[PDB]
Amino acid sequence: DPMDRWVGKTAVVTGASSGIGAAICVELANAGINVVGVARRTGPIEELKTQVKGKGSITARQCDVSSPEAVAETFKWIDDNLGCVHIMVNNAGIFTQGGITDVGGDMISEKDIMSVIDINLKGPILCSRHAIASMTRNKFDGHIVNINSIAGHYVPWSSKFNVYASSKYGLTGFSASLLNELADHKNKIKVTSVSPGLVRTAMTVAADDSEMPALTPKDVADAVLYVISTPPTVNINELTITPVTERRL
Amino acid sequence: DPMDRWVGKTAVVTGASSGIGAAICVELANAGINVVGVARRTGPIEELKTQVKGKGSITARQCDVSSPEAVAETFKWIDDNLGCVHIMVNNAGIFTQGGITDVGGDMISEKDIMSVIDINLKGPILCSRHAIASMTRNKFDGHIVNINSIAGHYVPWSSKFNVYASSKYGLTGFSASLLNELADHKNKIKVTSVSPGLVRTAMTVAADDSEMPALTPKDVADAVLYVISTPPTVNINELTITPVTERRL
Amino acid sequence: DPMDRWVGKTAVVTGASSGIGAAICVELANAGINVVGVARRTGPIEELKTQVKGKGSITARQCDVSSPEAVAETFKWIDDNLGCVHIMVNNAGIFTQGGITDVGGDMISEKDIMSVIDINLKGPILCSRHAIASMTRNKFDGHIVNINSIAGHYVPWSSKFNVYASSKYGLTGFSASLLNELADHKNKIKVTSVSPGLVRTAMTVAADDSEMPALTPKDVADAVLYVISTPPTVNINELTITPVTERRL
Amino acid sequence: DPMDRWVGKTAVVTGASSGIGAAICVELANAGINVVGVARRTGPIEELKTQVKGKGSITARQCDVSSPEAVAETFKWIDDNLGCVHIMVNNAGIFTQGGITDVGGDMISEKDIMSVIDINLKGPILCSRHAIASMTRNKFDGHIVNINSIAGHYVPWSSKFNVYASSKYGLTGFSASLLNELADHKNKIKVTSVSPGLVRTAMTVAADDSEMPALTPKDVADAVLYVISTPPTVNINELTITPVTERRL
Ligand SMILES: NC(=O)c1ccc[n+]([C@@H]2O[C@H](COP(=O)([O-])OP(=O)(O)OC[C@H]3O[C@@H](n4cnc5c(N)ncnc54)[C@H](OP(=O)(O)O)[C@@H]3O)[C@@H](O)[C@H]2O)c1
Ligand SMILES: NC(=O)c1ccc[n+]([C@@H]2O[C@H](COP(=O)([O-])OP(=O)(O)OC[C@H]3O[C@@H](n4cnc5c(N)ncnc54)[C@H](OP(=O)(O)O)[C@@H]3O)[C@@H](O)[C@H]2O)c1
Ligand SMILES: NC(=O)c1ccc[n+]([C@@H]2O[C@H](COP(=O)([O-])OP(=O)(O)OC[C@H]3O[C@@H](n4cnc5c(N)ncnc54)[C@H](OP(=O)(O)O)[C@@H]3O)[C@@H](O)[C@H]2O)c1
Ligand SMILES: NC(=O)c1ccc[n+]([C@@H]2O[C@H](COP(=O)([O-])OP(=O)(O)OC[C@H]3O[C@@H](n4cnc5c(N)ncnc54)[C@H](OP(=O)(O)O)[C@@H]3O)[C@@H](O)[C@H]2O)c1
Ligand code: NA
Ligand code: NA
Ligand code: NA
Ligand code: NA
Repeated sequence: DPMDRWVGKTAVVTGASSGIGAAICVELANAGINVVGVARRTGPIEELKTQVKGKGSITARQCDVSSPEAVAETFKWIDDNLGCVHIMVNNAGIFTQGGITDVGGDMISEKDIMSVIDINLKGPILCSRHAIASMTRNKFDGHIVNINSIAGHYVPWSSKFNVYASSKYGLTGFSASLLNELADHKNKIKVTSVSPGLVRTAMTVAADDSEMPALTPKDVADAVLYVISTPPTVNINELTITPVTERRL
Repeated sequence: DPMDRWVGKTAVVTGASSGIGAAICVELANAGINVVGVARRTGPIEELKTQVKGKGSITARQCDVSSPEAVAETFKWIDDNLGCVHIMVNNAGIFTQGGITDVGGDMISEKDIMSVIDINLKGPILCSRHAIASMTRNKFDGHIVNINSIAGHYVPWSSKFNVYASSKYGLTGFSASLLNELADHKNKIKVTSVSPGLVRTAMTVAADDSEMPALTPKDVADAVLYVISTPPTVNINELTITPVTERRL
Repeated sequence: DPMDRWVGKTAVVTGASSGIGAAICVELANAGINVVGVARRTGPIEELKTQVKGKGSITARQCDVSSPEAVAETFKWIDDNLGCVHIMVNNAGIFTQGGITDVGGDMISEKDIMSVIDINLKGPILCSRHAIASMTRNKFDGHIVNINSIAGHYVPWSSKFNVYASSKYGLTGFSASLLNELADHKNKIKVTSVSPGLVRTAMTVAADDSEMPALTPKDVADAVLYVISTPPTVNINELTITPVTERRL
Repeated sequence: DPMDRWVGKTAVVTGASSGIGAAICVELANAGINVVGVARRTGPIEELKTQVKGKGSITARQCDVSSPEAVAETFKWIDDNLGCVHIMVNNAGIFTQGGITDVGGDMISEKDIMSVIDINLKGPILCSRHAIASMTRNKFDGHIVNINSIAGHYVPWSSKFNVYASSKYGLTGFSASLLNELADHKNKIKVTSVSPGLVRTAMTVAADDSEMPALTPKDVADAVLYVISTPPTVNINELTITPVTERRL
């Protein structure tokens, strides 16, 4: 069974309290992995424990991935308590509807526009550096999965998207340059960008979304479990997953 | 079991006589699908029948996918003999090492340079049109899988690549515009681009490739079976699969 | 004056009878270049001669760029009559509104769908090979300009676009691989992709286009003259030019 | 003369003390524009004044574009002293050679890896928001030019590039989403991404670069003056400029 090498290993999943990240934590735990689920608000993560049917576990830890200090505190706690990080899932992300500028009367705040870059692009850079330092310390070839977006690969028509696409284009380039760097030094850690179209979560992408095709969080988690299950010599660089009949925004 | 809806259905796989396409035909047949494997030379396809362990089958038919007449003859035979096409796998493709021009003393022939476009880009356009006409005639939402390349998404450094990358950039755009068109008319047929890095097959990509990481044909077929297995409401638009430590050419 | 090195040289411009190509021929001739304008119908090209104010000229020749034989006959006539090709402008192209398939009741003919690939992608491959063979025979570092499209860089939402975007994605990859090949062999011929948004020409992109921002043919020709004017050591790989306030289709 | 509408207007150019930005400031001033050149170290900007031959001017101001407070102080000084910002050139940027991780023994510091995102991506977001607020306050349709990179459009092979490509992919997406937003609200401000290959400046891209083709700073400034010169109804969305025979890293 391809998930056997992962039973009993440790996965860190950012954005674990809601949405895609909450579904990844349950599917990993059901596969026998010990998950450390992190978010700024941990109450909902604690509650996922009642859905674990398999032999893995879910542990909640508080962390704002935009803050280098908070990320270092979480990785130090993991190292002290669980040991090696075997899987890193950079799933936390935000989206604020409105404009870069006020030409449409919907400019987002400067705090929000900076936050979208810090969480969606800086967050995965900082977490990937801590995860890989743990993996290489432990002589272990693990797997980094970055939850990207179709908007990391095309420019949305909607003018509500501000710098969200910019952050995900950032993450496309980051993901590829990280895998490039590992490969150039003959290191066997895997990196995958998983890019969803619309998913029903707590992220409001379109307020008027009730009639639009939308994936479930489990559909995305299912795709993440497939890419972790692939053999140690096989990378899935990119897996773009969208609901059928989607019309991108 | 997610492959249950596919048992007993018909898949057409171009480039079935060798490489990735031969591995797709065996993995589909082992999953209970009746495969029609096509290539310009059918002897090796006939031989794959001895590897079928499951309840599906493999039938060889001769076809040059660059020829509209040959493609129409094969689709007419399928319609007359097996009925609806449920899965279409556009896997046939070629690569000729050398240049567009003679500036390096390795210009490829005009026949070869035209052939690479006709097989790798026209072939999937013609086969997808026949497959979708069959699916919609039969009121069936099937799945089109196009075997692309990492070189459909970046420009190779090697000057041996001529218009191969152009043909695969063509196929990236084709694949996305086809799924766009189906979605815009609320049609639920799925389309996937699967983009491999180096795979050990009969295609000579690099003559000096013995030390390079390379996927096996089964690794690619495994990824094709995963995308066909996904639920009817879930598209995998793109699945890029590469051997670990690959340094793209 | 940066256009001085070009006065008295020979430019070949495909699609010269209408639209962007007719405007390129007049702007080149006004700059002192001797233009050979080609299209399937030459009457309108003959008429551009009355607009030449400068010291260059415009000569009409009949050629269907999708046909290897017609392209070879035109290049042989040029070689026999004018000598070296110094500038090649691959501007001819077509667009047929409607679908790859009939799911929307607007499927384009198989002849048309094959023609779009043959003219828009094969045509520039064949012309570039003849132009570069002429340049290198003559020990001259000339300039290849390919008229691409914004749709060579993103997938249109409109389902009227069929394989047009595929052909222009093809041309993006072709253009880059050609410049890659020249550079890898230390050859100094320049290659530029010029990618327009909507331009008012004889190509019907949107039937309901009267209120949409649209470039004029001269705006595009102006950009082509800028890229030819750049110094021999400076490449403009890509110049994307769009009317202000455009909303891509 | 197409630069007439710009004589006497105000341009802000970040990264003015060296390299491409210093060359842009002199070429703009020679065209009659009043330039405000900004960088963290202003001494070299003061010195460019002796190269102004035309009727424009160069004024030095200190600003770290990664700091929202420093950017707001500079824009407030400009508003108080010169008035409307007519042209914004986001040219400041950094590159630190080495890795995201330490797998190759060349990991860059966490301060540096965060700085590359803050300067190269946050900087242009903050400056563009202040510039556009000034333009729209003044009812003026100006021009935003972002100095990107070929590495904002492909993933470098070199493992010395860390998150530099990520930052420039960020800037590609930012630039396009900004122009998207302006167009969607029928605003006529122009946005251009100018993407150079190697340029000889104070940025060390390759330590062993003496034999590589390299643009001069003036070549890039020349391309920036061309895109500002284009008519008010014509956008140059992207202008990629590279030295001839370049082999991208
Ligand atoms: N249609 C879609 O929903 C869609 C489409 C494609 C891609 N995505 C991507 O999917 C990923 C998951 O989002 P989702 O759709 O599941 O949205 P969601 O339901 O809002 O979940 C976002 C999760 O991230 C956490 N988070 C946000 N900022 C954080 C930070 N600074 N530090 C730590 N945790 C943080 C949130 O919890 P806290 O607020 O408590 O910290 C929450 O757990 C994101 O990267 C998103 O861009 C979503
Ligand atoms: N490293 C790699 O091998 C690699 C990497 C990424 C992508 N790919 C893609 O993988 C696909 C499969 O190629 P492969 O690597 O498995 O190579 P392969 O072993 O050479 O197989 C190519 C198959 O296509 C058939 N074929 C070629 N031209 C055809 C035509 N005109 N009509 C019908 N069949 C045709 C060949 O048989 P006949 O000659 O008998 O017709 C053979 O069955 C291609 O699209 C290729 O571009 C391969
Ligand atoms: N909005 C736009 O118009 C737009 C946008 C972006 C890109 N483009 C690109 O701009 C280029 C020029 O088109 P246009 O807009 O100027 O359209 P146009 O007015 O229709 O001109 C097309 C020209 O190409 C010629 N042509 C077509 N097929 C040919 C072939 N097989 N052999 C030789 N000549 C051929 C046509 O003449 P014959 O029919 O007599 O041969 C005509 O001279 C095309 O590559 C197009 O894709 C146009
Ligand atoms: N091969 C190349 O050189 C090349 C290739 C393509 C793209 N680019 C892009 O070209 C642009 C210009 O760089 P260059 O090559 O001319 O390099 P350069 O000679 O090092 O100039 C960089 C300029 O940016 C300023 N700067 C850096 N960080 C800043 C910050 N936080 N705040 C304000 N100013 C800042 C620097 O001055 P201070 O340190 O005093 O602040 C200097 O004036 C960059 O965006 C770069 O990515 C360069
Ligand atoms: Na991977
Ligand atoms: Na799909
Ligand atoms: Na060029
Ligand atoms: Na512009």
